[PDB]
Amino acid sequence: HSSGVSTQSVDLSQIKRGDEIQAHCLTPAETEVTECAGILKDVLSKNLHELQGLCNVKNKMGVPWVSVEELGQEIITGRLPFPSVGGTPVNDLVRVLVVAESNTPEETPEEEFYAYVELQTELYTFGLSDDNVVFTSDYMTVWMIDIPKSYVDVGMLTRATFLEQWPGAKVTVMIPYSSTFTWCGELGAISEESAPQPSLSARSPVCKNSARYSTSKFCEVDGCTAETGMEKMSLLTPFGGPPQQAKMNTCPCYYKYSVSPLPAMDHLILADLAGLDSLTSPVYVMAAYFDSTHENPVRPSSKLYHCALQMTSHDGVWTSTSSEQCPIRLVEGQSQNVLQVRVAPTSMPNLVGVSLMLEGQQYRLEYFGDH
Amino acid sequence: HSSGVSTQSVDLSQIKRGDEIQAHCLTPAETEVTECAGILKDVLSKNLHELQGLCNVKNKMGVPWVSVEELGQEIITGRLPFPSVGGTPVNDLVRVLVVAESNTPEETPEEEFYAYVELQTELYTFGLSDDNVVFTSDYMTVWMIDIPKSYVDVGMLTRATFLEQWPGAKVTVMIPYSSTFTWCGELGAISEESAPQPSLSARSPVCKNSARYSTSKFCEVDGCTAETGMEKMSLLTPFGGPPQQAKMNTCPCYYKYSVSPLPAMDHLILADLAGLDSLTSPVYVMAAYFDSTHENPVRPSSKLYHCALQMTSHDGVWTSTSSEQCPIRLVEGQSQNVLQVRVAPTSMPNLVGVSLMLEGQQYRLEYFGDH
Amino acid sequence: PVTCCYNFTNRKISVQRLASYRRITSSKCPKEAVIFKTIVAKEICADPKQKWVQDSIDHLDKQT
Amino acid sequence: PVTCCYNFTNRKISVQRLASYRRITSSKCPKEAVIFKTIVAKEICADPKQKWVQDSIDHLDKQT
Repeated sequence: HSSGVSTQSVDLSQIKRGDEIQAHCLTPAETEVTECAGILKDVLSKNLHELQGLCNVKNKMGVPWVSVEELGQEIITGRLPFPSVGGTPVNDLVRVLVVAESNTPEETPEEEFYAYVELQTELYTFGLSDDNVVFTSDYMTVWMIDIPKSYVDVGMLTRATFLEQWPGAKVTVMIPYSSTFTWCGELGAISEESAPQPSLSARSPVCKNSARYSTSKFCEVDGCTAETGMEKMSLLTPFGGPPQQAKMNTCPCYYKYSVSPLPAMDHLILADLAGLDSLTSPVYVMAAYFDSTHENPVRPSSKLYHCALQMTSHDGVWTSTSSEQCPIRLVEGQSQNVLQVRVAPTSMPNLVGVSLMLEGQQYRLEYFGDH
Repeated sequence: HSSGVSTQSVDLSQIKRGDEIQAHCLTPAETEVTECAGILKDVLSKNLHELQGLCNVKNKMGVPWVSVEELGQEIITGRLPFPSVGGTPVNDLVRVLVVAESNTPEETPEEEFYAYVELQTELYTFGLSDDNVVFTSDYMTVWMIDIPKSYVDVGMLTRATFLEQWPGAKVTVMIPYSSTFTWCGELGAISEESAPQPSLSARSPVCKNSARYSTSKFCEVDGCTAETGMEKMSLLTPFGGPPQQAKMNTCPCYYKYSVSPLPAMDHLILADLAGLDSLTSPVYVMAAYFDSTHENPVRPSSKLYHCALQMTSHDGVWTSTSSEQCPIRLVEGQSQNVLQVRVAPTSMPNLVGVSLMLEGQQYRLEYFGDH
Repeated sequence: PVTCCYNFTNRKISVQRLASYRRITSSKCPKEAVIFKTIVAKEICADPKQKWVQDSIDHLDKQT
Repeated sequence: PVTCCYNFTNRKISVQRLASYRRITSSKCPKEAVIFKTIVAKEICADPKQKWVQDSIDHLDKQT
C-alpha cells in the first residue's frame, strides 16, 4: 500500500552508533551540523537506510503531486497526524530529523536529485536550508533542525518541492517525543489525479465540554457509576478497520474535572485493545501529562512531559515496559488477547492525553478542549 | 455605556511609587507577593484607584451576569480583545495584575465581598488564588501572576465568580506589553437580560491567503504598483463609529512575501487616521515583530517583540514618540488632521502585526494568518 | 461504598447554602478534604487549607 | 522605476526554465540579489550565497 501505520522495537545496541545518532542528531545539542554530519556520513555510507531502524512508530500517507510548471516545481504537502500535544511554551526544543528521498532511476536523469523541505506554522516557517544538511547521497538528503515543541503539532504543515516527479519520492519527519520514543511522519507522493490517501489516524476529545464534568450530576446519565465501575466505553476502530478492536473510556473525565465526591477506584481504564492473538508487531501508548510536583501560585511552571510504554510479544506472551514517572500503565486484560491502558484516578487532573499506536491504527485521546 | 476604548498619557514620575509598582507588580520579578503587596498597601490605602493611572489604553466590554442557583453564583465571563499577538513559546513571561471590584452599597451587605477570577487557556487554567493576592479592601481585590506571553491572546478566557450581582462589578486585567506600555482589558457586568456589549474592537488579517503575495502577479489587480504608490486603502471604521476615520493598506503584504522584484520605496503606509482636529486624547499604535538579527539555521530563534508609539497633542500640535528598535513610526499626514503609521519596506518580512488604539476604536492588523 | 475527593472547588459557597460538612477519613481516599453538603443535599469538595473553608466550618460549628 | 528584491526564493528553479539573470546594482535597493528571468519573462529574486544560484549563474554564462 501507499498509506498506513506501523511499529517495531528500537534497540540502539544493535544499531551502528545508535547512541551517538540519538544524542547528536535526535537531541538538541551542538548548534552546528558538524557533529551529526560526521556520524551520519560514516553510518549511512555503509547502510543507507539506517534511520528507519530508529522509528518506534511509523505513520504514513499518500498526498497528490501538485505542479507549478512555470518553474518546473513538483510539490507535495500535507498535515502529519501528530500523535499527541506538541507541548507548552515552557518546554524546551525538539531536534527533528527530516529525510527527503526517492527511488534510484535505472537511467541517469536530466539533473541531480533535489528537494527543499519546509515546516510552516502560523507565525514562522522553518526551512531546511543547506545549512541544515547532515547527509547527502545521490537520491536522499537529510536535514536537522531544532524547533520549539509547542510548534510540532496539528497546525504545522509540511511541504516538499522537487524538480521532477520522482518515483518513490517521499519525505519523512522523525520526531523524538522522549529519549526512547521516536515517531516518524511520512508523506509519500501518489499520482496527481489521485485523491489524498490518509492513514487510519484519528483525534478524539474524550471530554467535550469539560464543565459537564465539574460535578457528578450527569454520572448516572453517562453510565459512570460505582455499579459500572466507571466504564462507559465507545468504539475507536471503524467498521472496516484492521482485526484489532480499540475502545476508549469517557468516565475518567469525572476524575479529571469533578469537585463532587467520586467512587474510590484502585485504577481507571482509559482504553483497551482486543485482538492481540493475531497482532504481530508491538503496541505503543504515549501519554502527555503535567508534573504532579507543587507549583508557585505566582508562576505556575507548566512544562509538558511525554512518556511512551510498549507491549510486545515474547514467545506468544505479551508484557509491558514500565516507568515510575509515567502516569499510565499497560496491562493484559481478562486474557492475553486484550490489553488495557490504566491510570490511578488521582492522576487524571494532570493527564493531558494518551495515544494508541499499532499496526494500521493510531488514536490520539485528548482530555481537554472540544476538538 | 459599559463598553468603550479610552487613552491617556502615563507619567510614572507623577505616580506615587510608580516605578516600584512597575518593577515589582508589572514586571516578572520576585516569585512572592510580598514586595508588591507592600507597595500597594501603602499606595492604594492612600488612593484606592491609583492603578488606573497606569493604563495607557483601556478597552472595556459589557458582559451579562450568568446565574447559578445552588451555590449563589453570579458569573461574568468574556473574551478580551487583546490588542496583539501575545508571543512565541521562545518569549519570557508577563506579570499581569488582575482587579475584581464593584460599587460599595450604602447598606452593609449580609456577607463579605467575594470574587474568584481565572484565566483559562485550552490546556491550563491560571487561577488567582489567595496566594496571588497583593491587595484587598472592602470592595476590591488585586491579584498578581506571571503567565507566559504566548498564552495571553485570543483564546484565553476571563471568568469572574461573585456571590451576588454587585452593582458595578467589574474585573480588569492589566497587561504590560513593554516597559512603557500597559493595556487594560475590562469586563463590566450588565443585566442578565441584556445582550453582550462589545467595544468597537476589530482584528484584521491584512494578508489573507499570503501565498497570493508570493509573486507580483496580482499587483495590478490589487492596485499595488509604483503609480498608486503601493497604496490600496480600505476603511476600518464602521459606518456609525466615532468622528475619527482609520484605514489600512494591504499592499505591504507584497513586500512581506514577494520573491518577485518590487518598486523601490522610501517607506510604506500601513495605515492612517484622520479626524485629529477633534480628538481629545492620545493615539497609541503598537507593533509586534521579530528582531532582524541573523540567527542559527539549525535553531531559528523566534523571540517576538513589542513597541508602542504615542501621538499626542501639545498646544494644538500633534507629535509622536520615536524609537530606535521599533520598526514603525508615526508621522503627521498631509495635514495635522491626519496621522500615518509608516514603516520601511525591508521591515515587512519580520513585521507580525500593528494595532491602532484611540478613543472608542481599536484595530488589530495582522500580517500573518487568514483568521 | 466510599467516596473521595479528587479535585477541590476553587469557588467559595455561600454560607447560606451550606447545610453541613464532614471530613474525609477513609484510608481509601488520596487527599485530605472537607466535604460540604448544600441545603439542596449536594456535596462539594473543598481544600481545608483555604481560609473561606475554615470560616464556613467555624460558622457551621456555631449553629449546632 | 527601480525595482528591488525584498525576499529571496528558497526553491531552486530548474535551469531549463531560466533565460537570464542580472544582479542588483542600484543604491536605492536594500539587499544584494540575483534576478533570474524565466523563459516566460518572469523575474524571481535569488540569494547569491546559495549553491543552486551560483551553479545557475555558471550555466547561463557558459552558454553565451
